Amino acid sequence: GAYVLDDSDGLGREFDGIGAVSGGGATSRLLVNYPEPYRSEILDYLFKPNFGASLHILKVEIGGDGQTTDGTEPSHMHYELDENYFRGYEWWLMKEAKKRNPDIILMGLPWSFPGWLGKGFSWPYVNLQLTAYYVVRWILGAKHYHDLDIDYIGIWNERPFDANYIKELRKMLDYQGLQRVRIIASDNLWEPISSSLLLDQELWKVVDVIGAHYPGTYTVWNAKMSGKKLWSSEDFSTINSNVGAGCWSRILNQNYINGNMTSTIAWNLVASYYEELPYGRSGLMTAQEPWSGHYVVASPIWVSAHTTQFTQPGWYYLKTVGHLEKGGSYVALTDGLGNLTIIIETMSHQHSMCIRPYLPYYNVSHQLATFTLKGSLREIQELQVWYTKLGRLHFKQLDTLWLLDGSGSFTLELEEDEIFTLTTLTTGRKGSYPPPPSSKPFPTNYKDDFNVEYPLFSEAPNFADQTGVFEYYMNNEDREHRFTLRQVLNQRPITWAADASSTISVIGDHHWTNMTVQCDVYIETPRSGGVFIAGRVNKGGILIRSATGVFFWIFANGSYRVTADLGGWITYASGHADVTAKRWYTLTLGIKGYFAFGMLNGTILWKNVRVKYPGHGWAAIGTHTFEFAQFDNFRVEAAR
Ligand SMILES: *[C@@H]1O[C@H](CO)[C@@H](O[C@@H]2O[C@H](CO)[C@@H](O)[C@H](O)[C@H]2NC(C)=O)[C@H](O)[C@H]1NC(C)=O
Ligand SMILES: *[C@@H]1O[C@H](CO)[C@@H](O[C@@H]2O[C@H](CO)[C@@H](O)[C@H](O)[C@H]2NC(C)=O)[C@H](O)[C@H]1NC(C)=O
Ligand SMILES: *[C@@H]1O[C@H](CO)[C@@H](O[C@@H]2O[C@H](CO)[C@@H](O)[C@H](O)[C@H]2NC(C)=O)[C@H](O)[C@H]1NC(C)=O
Ligand SMILES: *[C@@H]1O[C@H](CO)[C@@H](O)[C@H](O)[C@H]1NC(C)=O
Ligand SMILES: OC[C@H]1O[C@@H](O)[C@H](O)[C@@H](O)[C@H]1O
Ligand SMILES: [Ca+2]
Repeated sequence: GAYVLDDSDGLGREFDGIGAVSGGGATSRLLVNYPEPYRSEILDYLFKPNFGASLHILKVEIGGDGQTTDGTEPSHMHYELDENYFRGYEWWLMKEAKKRNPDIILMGLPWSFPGWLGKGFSWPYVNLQLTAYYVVRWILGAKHYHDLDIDYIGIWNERPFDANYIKELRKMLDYQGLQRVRIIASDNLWEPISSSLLLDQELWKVVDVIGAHYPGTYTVWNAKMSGKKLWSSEDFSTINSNVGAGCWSRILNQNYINGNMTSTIAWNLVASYYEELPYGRSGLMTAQEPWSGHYVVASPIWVSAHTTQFTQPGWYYLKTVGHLEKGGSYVALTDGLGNLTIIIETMSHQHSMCIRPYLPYYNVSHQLATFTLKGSLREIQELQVWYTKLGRLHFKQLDTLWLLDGSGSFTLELEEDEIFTLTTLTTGRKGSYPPPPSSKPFPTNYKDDFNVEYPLFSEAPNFADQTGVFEYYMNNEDREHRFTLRQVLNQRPITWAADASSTISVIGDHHWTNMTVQCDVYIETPRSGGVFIAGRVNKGGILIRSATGVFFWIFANGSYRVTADLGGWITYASGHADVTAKRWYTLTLGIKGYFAFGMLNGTILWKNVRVKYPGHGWAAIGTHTFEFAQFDNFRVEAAR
């Protein structure tokens, strides 16, 4: 009926910020090649203060060369003795975020690791000092090459922690002058990290934040007892429809109310990956068409604004937060400087389901709520008002509220699926850019000759690696193939996902069904080496081992094979071919209806081979195992 807001008995917990994840894996892949001004506009909707999502926190994957949900991300150390701090796109992203908001909080976390760290095993805890050296290199590089201060470092995403590793990581950080870097653990469930902190004083000292994933707004007794900051260090992961926006709205409030969690971080930041990859369109907004420039400022962007534009890390929650009599919730925060922000949501069960976990039904119905400002809040006469209605009206500023009658009280009519932000702050703004170009399919005629002498990014645009890692490569000693694309992994990573046994990068339009793919290929490994080109590739990401399609393989022992699957269990055709290592060949693969054909150097190798139909999927290139190979003059023409 009447809800009292008051700071007289003191304050709740310190608010640490709202953020999002870029990574786990290759979620920002297609953002980098957006033409201006659209690329920069997207970044503004995400990071510019008092504009759009105005994020307080950016968490990135520390690429480990393994598949990590929608692709692989390149490591700074592919091999022992290798160091390169300019691969991939996380450095660029962190810098773009920092330019817009210098006070943004930066976090890094590994999902996979390069295989060499395992010293023979697929395990990162074989040599604790070596693994810690690898991670700390990344942090130092962020500073030395990009002027980035990494604020938080994690352990091993959704995988076991080793208490001794965590201790060694703290030692190593301090030893390299990174005492300011804080450690969050263990990016999994509340246990066993929470109980481990109670049983081990030395571990307790080195862990600054307990970060749990998909907690369903709740925590556990051992975590409260630890006295540590508690973050939902990964949450959301729901399609950015109105339903997704409701889920985000509800957990933003209730993670603190129900679970004492003072930060929530959404996976993922922006859906810049092919939608038919796992968890498609599960970012705060959508930018999956760099070829057209089309992007969508999705609902969760404005849901974010309701908190992020009106709070900052370092504000405090009030003791006075809770649930509404007839459903929904309210939180309230101050800055200690007389400001006050009040965030109210009334998300109905049917329009706010997250994918993890699914909540049993709860009722929400029309209600009236009366708020009274006791303590030092009483001295406030006036509030700005922001309003959103999901279903749709977004981040609409309403008429200022006045409490001049000395009552220190006000009342609201609340329906379902609504958010209200009531704040003293005047700085609010629904940021706006002109609409971007209409959506368009991937170009039905496409080519890349990779002839770029000084590329801005380490890989050609639109190629999304799903196992292995592909990079621009310059070979001066050859004039006919001076600039190519090269697969650079020579051993399987310490994997997070189930990476394929063959490397593969996909590109184009998953809807494609009739297509002709061509590429010059070059096998580097004598006797045992092999490469392929492919069409109708129907799965990737964490499901990359499941991929079917039409795969045209050639091998350095003078053979070829046509398969239905990436795993090569199912044969469409096979035979001999004049193919050896260290020689350039042109491969052509044509697929139409029930039939396919393959060419070697313009000459037919196999023809009218029956394949499964109907079928559809991307084009692709790859290598038989984790082995060096080069590709050049890529072409695809397709019909959707
Ligand atoms: C964690 O938050 C919970 C609320 O989700 C706090 O638990 C109590 O909440 C009830 C209402 O649900 C209040 O009446 C009590 O005052 C709260 N307990 C106490 C001790 O104040 C709990 O306080 C929080 N735990 C912390 C801050 O460690
Ligand atoms: C509300 O928050 C604003 C934002 O910080 C406060 O305004 C700042 O106040 C500090 C010192 O109090 C000044 O140094 C800054 O120049 C102010 N900035 C702006 C943009 O005003 C403000 O004090 C808070 N309280 C009220 C009542 O507005
Ligand atoms: C892909 O190619 C197949 C094979 O020709 C096309 O299927 C044929 O389409 C014609 C005219 O549309 C029909 O008369 C045939 O009966 C179809 N054949 C089969 C086996 O279905 C298909 O339409 C093409 N698809 C695209 C998107 O271009
Ligand atoms: C929800 O609550 C309202 C009012 O309390 C009631 O009229 C309605 O029947 C309830 N709906 C369900 C599904 O329980
Ligand atoms: O919900 C999808 C997400 O699930 C998490 O377990 C993981 O950390 C993310 O990379 C992504 O896969
Ligand atoms: Ca070239």
